[PDB]
Amino acid sequence: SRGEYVVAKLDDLVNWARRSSLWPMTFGLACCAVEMMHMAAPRYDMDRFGVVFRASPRQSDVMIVAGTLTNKMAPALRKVYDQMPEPRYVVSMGSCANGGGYYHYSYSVVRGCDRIVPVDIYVPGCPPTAEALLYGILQLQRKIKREKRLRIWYRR
Amino acid sequence: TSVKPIFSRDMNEAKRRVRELYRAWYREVPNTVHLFQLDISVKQGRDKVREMFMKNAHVTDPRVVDLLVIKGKMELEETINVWKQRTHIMRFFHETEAPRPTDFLSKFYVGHDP
Amino acid sequence: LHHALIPHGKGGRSSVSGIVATVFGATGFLGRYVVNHLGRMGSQVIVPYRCEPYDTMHLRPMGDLGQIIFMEWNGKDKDSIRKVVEHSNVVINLVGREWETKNFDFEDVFVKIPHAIAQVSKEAGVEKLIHISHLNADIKSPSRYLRSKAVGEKEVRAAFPEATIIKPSDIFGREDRFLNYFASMRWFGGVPLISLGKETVKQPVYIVDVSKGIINAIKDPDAKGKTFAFVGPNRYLLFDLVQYIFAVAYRPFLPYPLPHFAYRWVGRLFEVSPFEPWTTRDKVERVHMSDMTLPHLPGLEDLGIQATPLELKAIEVLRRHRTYRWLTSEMEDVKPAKTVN
Amino acid sequence: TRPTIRPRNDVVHKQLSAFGQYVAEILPKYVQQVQVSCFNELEIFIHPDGVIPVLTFLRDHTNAQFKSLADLTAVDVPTRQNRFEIVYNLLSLRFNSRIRVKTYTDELTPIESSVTVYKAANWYEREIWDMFGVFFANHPDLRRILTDYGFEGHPFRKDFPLSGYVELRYDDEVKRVVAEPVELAQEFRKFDLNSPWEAFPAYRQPPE
Amino acid sequence: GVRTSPTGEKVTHTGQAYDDGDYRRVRFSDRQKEVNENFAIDLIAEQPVSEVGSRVISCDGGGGALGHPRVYINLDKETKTGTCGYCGLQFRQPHH
Amino acid sequence: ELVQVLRRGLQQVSGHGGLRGYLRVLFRANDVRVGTLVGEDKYGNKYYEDNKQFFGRHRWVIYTTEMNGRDTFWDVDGSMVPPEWHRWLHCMTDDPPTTKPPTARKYIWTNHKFNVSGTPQQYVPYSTTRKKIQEWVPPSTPYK
Amino acid sequence: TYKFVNMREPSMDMKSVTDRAAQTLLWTELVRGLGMTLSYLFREPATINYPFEKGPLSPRFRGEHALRRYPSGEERCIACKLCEAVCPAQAITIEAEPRADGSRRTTRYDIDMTKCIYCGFCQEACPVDAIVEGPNFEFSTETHEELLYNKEKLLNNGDKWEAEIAANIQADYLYR
Amino acid sequence: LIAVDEKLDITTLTGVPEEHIKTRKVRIFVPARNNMQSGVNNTKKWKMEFDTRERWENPLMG
Ligand SMILES: CCCCCCCCCCCCCCCCC[C@@H](O)O[C@H](CO[C@H](O)CCCCCCCCCCCCCCC)COP(=O)(O)OCC[N+](C)(C)C
Ligand SMILES: CCCCCCCC/C=C/CCCCCCCC(=O)OC[C@H](COP(=O)(O)OCCN)OC(=O)CCCCCCC/C=C/CCCCCCCC
Ligand SMILES: CCCCCCCCCCCCCCCCCC(=O)OC[C@H](COP(=O)(O)OCCN)OC(=O)CCCCCCCCCCCCCCCCC
Ligand SMILES: NC(=O)C1=CN([C@@H]2O[C@H](COP(=O)(O)OP(=O)(O)OC[C@H]3O[C@@H](n4cnc5c(N)ncnc54)[C@H](OP(=O)(O)O)[C@@H]3O)[C@@H](O)[C@H]2O)C=CC1
Ligand code: SF4
Ligand code: SF4
Ligand code: SF4
Ligand SMILES: [Zn+2]
Repeated sequence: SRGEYVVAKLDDLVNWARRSSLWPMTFGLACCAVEMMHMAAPRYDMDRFGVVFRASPRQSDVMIVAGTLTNKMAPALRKVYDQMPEPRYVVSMGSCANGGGYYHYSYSVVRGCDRIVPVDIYVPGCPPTAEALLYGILQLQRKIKREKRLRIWYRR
Repeated sequence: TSVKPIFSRDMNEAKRRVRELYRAWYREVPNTVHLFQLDISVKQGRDKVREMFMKNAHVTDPRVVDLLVIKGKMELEETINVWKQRTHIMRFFHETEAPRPTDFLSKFYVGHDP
Repeated sequence: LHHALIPHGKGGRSSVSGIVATVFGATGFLGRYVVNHLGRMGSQVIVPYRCEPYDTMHLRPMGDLGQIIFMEWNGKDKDSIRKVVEHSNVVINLVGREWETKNFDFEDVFVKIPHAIAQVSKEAGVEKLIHISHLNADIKSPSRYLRSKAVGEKEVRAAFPEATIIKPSDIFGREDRFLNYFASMRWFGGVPLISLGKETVKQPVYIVDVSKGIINAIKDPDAKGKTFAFVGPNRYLLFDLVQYIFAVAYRPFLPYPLPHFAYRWVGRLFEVSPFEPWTTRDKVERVHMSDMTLPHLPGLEDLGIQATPLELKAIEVLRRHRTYRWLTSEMEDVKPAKTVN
Repeated sequence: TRPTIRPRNDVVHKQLSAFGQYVAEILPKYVQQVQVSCFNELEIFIHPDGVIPVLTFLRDHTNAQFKSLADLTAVDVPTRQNRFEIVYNLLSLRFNSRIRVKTYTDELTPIESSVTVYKAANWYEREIWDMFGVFFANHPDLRRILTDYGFEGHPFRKDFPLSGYVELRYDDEVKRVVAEPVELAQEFRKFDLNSPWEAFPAYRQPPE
Repeated sequence: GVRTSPTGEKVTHTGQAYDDGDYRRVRFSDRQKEVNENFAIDLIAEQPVSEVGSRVISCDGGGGALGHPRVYINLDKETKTGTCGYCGLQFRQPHH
Repeated sequence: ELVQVLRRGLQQVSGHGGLRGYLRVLFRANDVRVGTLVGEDKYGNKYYEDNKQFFGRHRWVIYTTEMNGRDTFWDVDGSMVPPEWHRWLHCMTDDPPTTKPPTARKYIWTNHKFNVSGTPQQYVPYSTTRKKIQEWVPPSTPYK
Repeated sequence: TYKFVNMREPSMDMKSVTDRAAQTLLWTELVRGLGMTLSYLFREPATINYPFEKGPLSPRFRGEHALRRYPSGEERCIACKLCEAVCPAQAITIEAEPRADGSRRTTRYDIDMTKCIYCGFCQEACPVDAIVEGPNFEFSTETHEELLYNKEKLLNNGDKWEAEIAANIQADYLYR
Repeated sequence: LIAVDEKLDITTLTGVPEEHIKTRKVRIFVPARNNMQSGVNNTKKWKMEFDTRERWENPLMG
């Protein structure tokens, strides 16, 4: 159908822009944040792919939870995630963000940031290498490429 | 056996400190409700303060009472300075905990708990 | 009971409750609340979805590892319905649109889909079926919404004789329509009301109470094939209810009477939207209609839930509509609305 | 040569023993015991109320210029009447030496705050209070430093469970993070590793 | 040597297979079940039997330091083969 | 001299097999360098080496346009390389699999599978242990 | 010994004073910094073209876990639980029973990859070199469940990466 | 130095929940020697452990 083709082209265009322009929030908690610095470093430059750190959550699309999430920190993480405007994606990085990691059986550690925020991509490691994090970011981009919001809406 | 007192010597001064802390907490509930934008009433907050005070009413040791009022002052100064968030203030209410059954028959039905 | 369905734990996030529930239309208001309660219990939840998976992200933290399963579903495909209800002993039906789309009508979303779900679930061996309908479900009702609701209720009862049919009055909550629809008429100057809202009586019910009642129906063994009416503890006139809503929102309330034909034309105007309509003629009729009284049917008090009054949870919903001048105003600053009891 | 054994410093051992006798003679009112470990670490056990005089002497004395407070911690030994053990590590830059002062206390006994002698004692005593429940009397600002706001109980006590009693999660019904009783998908597995054969005869205790 | 349960679900080398009435098979709907096709027991049975003319033989698994700890198998019981249990390898004295 | 640089650019244009191949490698690989072909795997990936580049850029892979059953003209993953060429590309050795083929075993996968997350072939966890407790089965015959 | 990082005083002769005044009025050090950045602009960038180019690694790199086999196809693991005992994060769960032929073999061998810290203690404690940490590191998933590996997943990883794992072990087994 | 004619009770200060204060019975004992070994070095110190509670099987991964 002409309308189906038009909406397919439109939501391919929309997904391309969001895929190609990712603005992670400047948010690092622990040693896993050093590998984010090494990804931003010249060797594995994230700026090539359209990935640019922004301080404000209002101007951010992706939240990279890289570090141990504690009970004292969880409200702040939830607050900044809520203040991020939609569409918003979450990449948990390292063992601490994925599950508990080395501190899973601890009184002051949340066993996974997925108990607080909906996580889209999980990157395993302690810490994940810069290449591993870049692979996770590209996998998130490929996940965005498959979203069909206008195609869902047209048949809604 | 004589022991080093923290404060209050005998129990009368401990009760005086308890009353001072209770007044300080009582005069703070409206401000806490207004600042934190809590959906509870002021009466509910005052009743919760009363309940939290009452669960330690069986203490008969002046040093334990002194430590209790010290920790109460700490958690009050955390509330006044807005160091706590709405999360903790509502944690005082256990709004999400399911009602635990307390009768023998219900405890027998649910599981192996004593 | 199968050896894997025996309850274990203390009713926590990581416990086992022995409930395998397929929740249709979980990507919604009542759906999300029910899924949250099930995950809090620690049950296995299957979530059939037809929308974008991104719209189901809010359901991810509601359950432990593997306790929530997302599967695609059509509604017109009995194969997909069977695929999603194959292994679940409880099926909850909350599918419904307040308006009509090009592909789905009130006939499809309230009669065909619930009937197909009930028929396929019976073949699959589902032990319990919960079906959500409307309190004012009358076959001779002026609203096609309510007519289809009644027809689908009859079809579901015929297909699954051991069903539990729940009839909420009007659910209000953070993401509801009722309070939000009433409080969103600020932009359109005044508040148009039919007969100034003096001839309409409503008793809205709280979303948490509705979800808890739905959960308790599953657990209660003596509510297999019954009918329940979920209503609030107090009945209000429409004028008084809207006035209280605007007072809590601290907005200037300017009611004015609008004739029924003019209101119907206005509702017809707003339903030309390709997107979600702001209002429809059926919505206007439902707002004008008084809530029915069904003393014979059981309710939240019979299921063990004390109905939460509006005055306690109105500020949770209407604080968002306030301005910075009144954002910090307390709950007690507004006098309770006038009841009709 | 014995390449696999650490060499010993008898000169430093003798110097530390002499200085221990010196301080014990100078402060007989509070010093209860003096020990020197075989790896040359002096240790002084004093009365709990002698903290201020002993630390002031060790800081201001000409022959003991311990101007730096290296560390301040507590050790929990539940089998003792005075379970908590307060440990001060002092560093003397003038003489290039280190000393340790150990005192004892229980839950209900305050310990005089040494913030008037060393400034780092402020945060060190705040951490000690937060983690063990030991109260310091004259502390300018005593409150929790590491634990969450409203956290109940002192985590570093031996009787505190490893995973605590509560856990946090986001509850969508109330639209906020909530605290609920702890519940683990996989329970922590306790390992019994102690060999039933005595390893070091030198530390064998009398059968009693 | 993968085997299929009556419910259509493949059986792993440990014999794992969810029952017909088990609800946990829903996790495999619209997805797959991770089953390893190579069966170690079948392969080690397919391995032949080595014959050595000595009462005691030694097995280190092959590769030297890349194998398993060296063990000695006593080939005196003529009614059975002596099996190195680290690698499940059978040895036997030449009969007849 | 700028002339030599321009001639090198023209050689790179003609080294990929005309303008069409140059554009294809420019748009799907973002780099138009030319290097010697070390080898090619069974999935269509090509491997090139250029020792004049600095360490890190001296080896690269041009992925195939279709692996297994997925069209990977644009969706190229770093997990699409078979393990031997993976070792060579990540520089754990200086010997390509063509020169030093890996030891052959009967249990090694013949077809390499990329990361299958987000697809129906994704890994789903389950318990591999049998039921610990067997429950009593009541008799099927009546009594009394 | 020691040295002073900043204890030099400037000379007060007329030429030096005039030079300092010129530096203040004419931004000499600022121009110097600009020149440094311009030189770096004209240098060659140090960015590799991922994923077509990969960063250097070593045979000792620890990534995804795998369970190996003997050349005959029999599993190397003998269910000795040394890896479970030595795992710092308690990420390994092992349950074993005699096999149909009486071999000491595992029935459950689970590794939680969201709990593992990738420290490599399991491949040091293995006396038969069964469990290894393979060279693969690009195994990010979209759900938490997919990172809870079981015995079938680990055996599949071993069969998938056996060639590279064997090559790395051959390269680096003389240092252990 | 005050004198208190009371028994020590720091239950309100330990922060333990009332359920785990009231419904718990510890067992004070000297551990039995493991019969598989002849060593007796693990039978010299008294131990305190709590009563066993319910342990169930996780639906995922068992
Ligand atoms: C700015 C002011 C407003 C402008 C309004 C819009 C103006 C027109 C916008 C033009 C968009 C150009 C898009 C060009 C396509 C991207 C290039 C190509 O690579 O895309 C591929 C294909 O993209 C998608 O398949 C579809 C792209 C968009 C399809 C066109 C939609 C219709 C465009 C024209 C409509 C404009 C009028 C209507 C709106 C105003 C996917 O590449 P990708 O895999 O990711 O690359 C990964 C990197 N690798 C290669 C190294 C691995
Ligand atoms: C049109 C394009 C122009 C391009 C020029 C760009 C130059 C390169 C830019 C790099 C620098 C840009 C970022 C740096 C900004 C800050 C630089 C700065 O602060 O300079 C001001 C500098 C800093 O002062 P202090 O170090 O704090 O010393 C004060 C002691 N109490 O001081 C100045 O004000 C110098 C300003 C320069 C003015 C020009 C010099 C005047 C000399 C006059 C001689 C001619 C006399 C005319 C009469 C002629 C009679 C025949
Ligand atoms: C030559 C003649 C002209 C040819 C081109 C004609 C069209 C050009 C574009 C016109 C503007 C957009 C028109 C409407 C697009 C579809 C919007 C829509 O209905 O989206 C539906 C849906 C909303 O959600 P829904 O599925 O309804 O569910 C409700 C809650 N989930 O999903 C969404 O809303 C998805 C979120 C994004 C929606 C907005 C973006 C749509 C595409 C815009 C492309 C152009 C953008 C230009 C931006 C300004 C310039 C920089
Ligand atoms: N809300 C109220 O005031 C009251 C409602 N009820 C009834 O209770 C039920 C739940 O109400 P509520 O949560 O407010 O409704 P919502 O509109 O918020 O949610 C409807 C749900 O059903 C799904 N759905 C709708 N149409 C279709 C379709 N054609 N095919 C498949 N799925 C579909 C939606 O998914 P998706 O987004 O993917 O389309 C969504 O998950 C409804 O039947 C309603 O009539 C009863 C009393 C009061
Ligand atoms: S996963 Fe490892 S590297 Fe990352 S924050 Fe935790 S301890 Fe640090
Ligand atoms: S690498 Fe370390 S943390 Fe990971 S499974 Fe092995 S021993 Fe455990
Ligand atoms: S250390 Fe090796 S042989 Fe022992 S249980 Fe672990 S993997 Fe198996
Ligand atoms: Zn062997």
